[PDB]
Amino acid sequence: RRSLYHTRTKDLKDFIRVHRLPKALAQRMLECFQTTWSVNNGIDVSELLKDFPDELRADIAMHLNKELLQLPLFESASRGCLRSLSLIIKTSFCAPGEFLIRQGDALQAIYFVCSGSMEVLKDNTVLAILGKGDLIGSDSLTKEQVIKTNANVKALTYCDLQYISLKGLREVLRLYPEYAQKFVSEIQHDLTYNLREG
Amino acid sequence: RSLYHTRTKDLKDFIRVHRLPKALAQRMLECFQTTWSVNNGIDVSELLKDFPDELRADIAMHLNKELLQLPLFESASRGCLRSLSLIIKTSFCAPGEFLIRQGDALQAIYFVCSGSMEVLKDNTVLAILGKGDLIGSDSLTKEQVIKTNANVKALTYCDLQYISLKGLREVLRLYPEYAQKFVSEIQHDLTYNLRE
Repeated sequence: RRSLYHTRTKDLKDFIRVHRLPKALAQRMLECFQTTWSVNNGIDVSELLKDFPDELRADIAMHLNKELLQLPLFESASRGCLRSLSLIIKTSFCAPGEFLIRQGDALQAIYFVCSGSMEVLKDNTVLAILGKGDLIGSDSLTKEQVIKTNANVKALTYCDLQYISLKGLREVLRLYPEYAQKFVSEIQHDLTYNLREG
Repeated sequence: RSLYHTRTKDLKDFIRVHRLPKALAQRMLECFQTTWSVNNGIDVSELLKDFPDELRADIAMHLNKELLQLPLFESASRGCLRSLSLIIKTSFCAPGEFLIRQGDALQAIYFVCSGSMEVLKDNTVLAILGKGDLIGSDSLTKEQVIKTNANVKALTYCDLQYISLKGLREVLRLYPEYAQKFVSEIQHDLTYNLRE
């Protein structure tokens, strides 16, 4: 599958190559890239299926069984709500020591671990170990504006993640207000770690 | 690069990994082409957002974006031109490819670096565009969505520069005094106004 880090790296190299940037400058950029990278800040926000007709979108949704959406959190969502959600779910490989989230960043998505392990790190202290089936996010997803993260989350091994952007998620909930009220009341039962400052 | 080719690969990648059957994949590929436009597929990530200022300045002072040579930007300060230059994206557009489909929400402003395009409404040519032309709308800083009043199609291979309205708006909030001239000056440089 795709990896955001690798996609973002190639795109960074393209940009250096198309503009004939000088070696030293390029070097500065590649090491600053890997020094400042997080999946959270580099998520894929495109939506390939948005303009497709409802019937063709339904037909696609039927072939998806996204692990993220299997959580108890979604038990009460209508079929129309689950289909929409399943069509905006993304995935990404993550490398050991690669930051999923950097403390103080604005949360851009909720993430689901399909495989691999990760550590929560606040300051220089490990707060938790995350693994297959764990949901990472925040409890106040539907306000909304900015949610400032209270810890770093770093892959410990090679990880396979799924996720939904807060933007896409909020757009969907707005079309299913009834489910949204339950979502607020239910997400915390399934939330393994909550990044909301405080 | 080509957004069209990039997005095509993405669609096919998505089809392969979920092992969708042939007939469905075909309906999806045909639907993609039927509704494709550059405007709807634009890259909206910022590669250099989290880089430090010294680095960002150094990268920017190596760029000379044609879009920014327009009279419209004559009174912009260096920091503002540097910021915009860092979020300028390029895409190639092939002959017969739509830059804009009529009715779509405008996602960016577009500058033709090379090539020529036609503006089409009800199969009628409203305008022919070429090098140096600027395509967009006038009420750019308003938060509301802009519906395009026309189709815009490449006649030859085009090389386009663009800035998302989101990025543009963010840069303009940081330079309120220039944003005011932008808003009044863009008219003189807007070759085709897509606003309803």
